[PDB]
Amino acid sequence: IRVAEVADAGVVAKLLRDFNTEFDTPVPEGLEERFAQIIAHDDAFVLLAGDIGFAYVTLRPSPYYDGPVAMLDELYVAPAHRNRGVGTALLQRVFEEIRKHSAGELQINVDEVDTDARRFYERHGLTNIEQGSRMLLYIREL
Amino acid sequence: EIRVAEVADAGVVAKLLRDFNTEFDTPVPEGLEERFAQIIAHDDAFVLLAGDIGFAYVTLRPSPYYDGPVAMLDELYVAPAHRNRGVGTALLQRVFEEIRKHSAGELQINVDEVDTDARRFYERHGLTNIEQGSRMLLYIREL
Ligand SMILES: CC(C)(COP(=O)(O)OP(=O)(O)OC[C@H]1O[C@@H](n2cnc3c(N)ncnc32)[C@H](O)[C@@H]1OP(=O)(O)O)[C@@H](O)C(=O)NCCC(=O)NCCS
Ligand SMILES: CC(C)(COP(=O)(O)OP(=O)(O)OC[C@H]1O[C@@H](n2cnc3c(N)ncnc32)[C@H](O)[C@@H]1OP(=O)(O)O)[C@@H](O)C(=O)NCCC(=O)NCCS
Ligand SMILES: NC[C@H]1O[C@H](O[C@H]2[C@H](O)[C@@H](O[C@H]3O[C@H](CO)[C@@H](O)[C@H](N)[C@H]3O)[C@H](N)C[C@@H]2N)[C@H](N)C[C@@H]1O
Repeated sequence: IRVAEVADAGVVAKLLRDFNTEFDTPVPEGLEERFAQIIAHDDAFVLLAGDIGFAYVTLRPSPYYDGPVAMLDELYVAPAHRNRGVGTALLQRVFEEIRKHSAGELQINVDEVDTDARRFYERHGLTNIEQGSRMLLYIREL
Repeated sequence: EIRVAEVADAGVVAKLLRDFNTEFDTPVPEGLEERFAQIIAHDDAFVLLAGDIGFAYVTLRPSPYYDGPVAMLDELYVAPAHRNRGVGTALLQRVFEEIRKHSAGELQINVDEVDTDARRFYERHGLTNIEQGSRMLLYIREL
């Protein structure tokens, strides 16, 4: 696993394209050019497991912590390479990398029906319960 | 009325967040004012203030899905004695207005399932918990 460089924007864009296609979710135009800009800056990073898996992490400020709040905005391993520990290794490296940023928390948006992903996340120390209540994510696309 | 907070307003914002956390029996971390002063001054974030009775804290972060950022309404609060009079609605409308200046492609809000009044508020104002026929859950690990 490596932190992506700007030179990796093309492979990151390919993997997100494959991800969204697999899940019948639209593929934005211009992914490679945006990833090249995003990777060049310090409020986000991408981890690559060779060319077959990736984690996209954003950082944003919080008044609760000197460091940022981290969000795992995308986690994906190519279908032929799943169930071999790649995703586990990616997530562990997420924690290691955000720790270098003194991140106070990791947050992940997860669809409720994705029970296999939820089992993976809960196995690795993420929780959806806060004081007996589930935490919900509400959005408005603009 | 509602204004974008300046660095000098950090103390007002910290007070409101303290009151917010005190209302819901949540620990109030130290250094709130000093951190809000830095966040307001330097970071990709902003605070909206309704007088000194309410605020919205919004962060902006990168997205490959569009040119602009994805916005997160990380805190929204109206003092108890001033609720149910449209202040919260006014703050949220101004949130949409300000993030539109940043060409934000999406607004996201984390809401506890048991906060039914807050959920009805967000749902009444164009936010949805449903994506592809499924609820969206927020998973965390505190570090
Ligand atoms: C979820 C995912 C990143 C995990 O990576 P991985 O390399 O397959 O995971 P690991 O080998 O380290 O651990 C296996 C766990 O991953 C989960 N998993 C495996 N395949 C999965 C799949 N198609 N979809 C969802 N979860 C899967 C399971 O929980 C599995 O645990 P199990 O042994 O109890 O069945 C990967 O499977 C994937 O990309 N799935 C589809 C996209 C997705 O769900 N991303 C989650 C972001 S919200
Ligand atoms: C949620 C909140 C920001 C809305 O501000 P507001 O000025 O009361 O809202 P408005 O007057 O514009 O609209 C009224 C709606 O606000 C909601 N509301 C009122 N009091 C509320 C309360 N204690 N908690 C949650 N929502 C409340 C209700 O949905 C109400 O609609 P209703 O008349 O059908 O019951 C404010 O009530 C509040 O600070 N609540 C406690 C903190 C909170 O829950 N924040 C939500 C972030 S997840
Ligand atoms: N079912 C798995 C999904 O994983 C990823 O979404 C990741 C997105 O972060 C989550 O979606 C959120 O993030 C994306 C991108 O910002 C927005 O398009 C979307 N409206 C917003 O809800 C999303 N709800 C879960 C996942 N963590 C894939 N991009 C799509 C795939 O369907």
